[PDB]
Amino acid sequence: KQGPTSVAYVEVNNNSMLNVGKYTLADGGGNAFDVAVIFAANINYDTGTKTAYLHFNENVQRVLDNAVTQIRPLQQQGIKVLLSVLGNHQGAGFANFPSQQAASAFAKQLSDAVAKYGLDGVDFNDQYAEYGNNGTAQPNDSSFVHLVTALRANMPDKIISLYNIGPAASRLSYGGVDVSDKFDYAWNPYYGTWQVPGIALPKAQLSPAAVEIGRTSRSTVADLARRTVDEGYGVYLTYNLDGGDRTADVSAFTRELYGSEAVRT
Repeated sequence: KQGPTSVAYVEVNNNSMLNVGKYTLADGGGNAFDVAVIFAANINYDTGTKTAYLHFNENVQRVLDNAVTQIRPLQQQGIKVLLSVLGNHQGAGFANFPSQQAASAFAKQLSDAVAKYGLDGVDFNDQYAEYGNNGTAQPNDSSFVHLVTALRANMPDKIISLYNIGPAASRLSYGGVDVSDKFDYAWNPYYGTWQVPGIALPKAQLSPAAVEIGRTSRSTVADLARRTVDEGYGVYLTYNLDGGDRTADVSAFTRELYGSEAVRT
């Protein structure tokens, strides 16, 4: 098929990753979803060592431990799988590292995770960090740049994206480096709306539309998908695909982006 790249966030905790691959286009043209994102790992803080670390809840860990059965089937059919990282009420956040060296240590935990679990990239979602907690600093200018710069250096052939939200999103330049061009995609964080991300990426790699499967209206889902193509954008963010028969929500958007309706297994 041909059109904008559609993404699906899956809440590992309650929902199967495997559900993304159950949707294909009726025109015999391909997966309805191109990117699948594991929601989500976290940025935690160790107050004794004053060091943030990449935290995985047991349920997210389990998906990763069983990557062979839970993630491999999607990559087999061509769906790229990213791991998303969210703040976790612990002060430490992406725009919070006190030194290049500290951000790069977290960058390393990120690259190594993608490497070990054979993922295709990382996604940054700067929400719920609660900067200030645990004696942490408020957002600084350099922090996010350091982290992205280093992660990008770590995995040059992998995907790095972000939700256009939180402190980090407005802190993309520090020193001679603007890290916008190191991201593959950027998306609107408000499901049910159209908000063009104000970051320096081609329209082909920006998703102004963000929808929640099962919460967003099917007319809104159709409308944001029609507007994505009409405005010349190349990404369509979808969120919270579950295990129920969602063929119509999916067709609602596939017919606008791809000119085809979708069929689920």
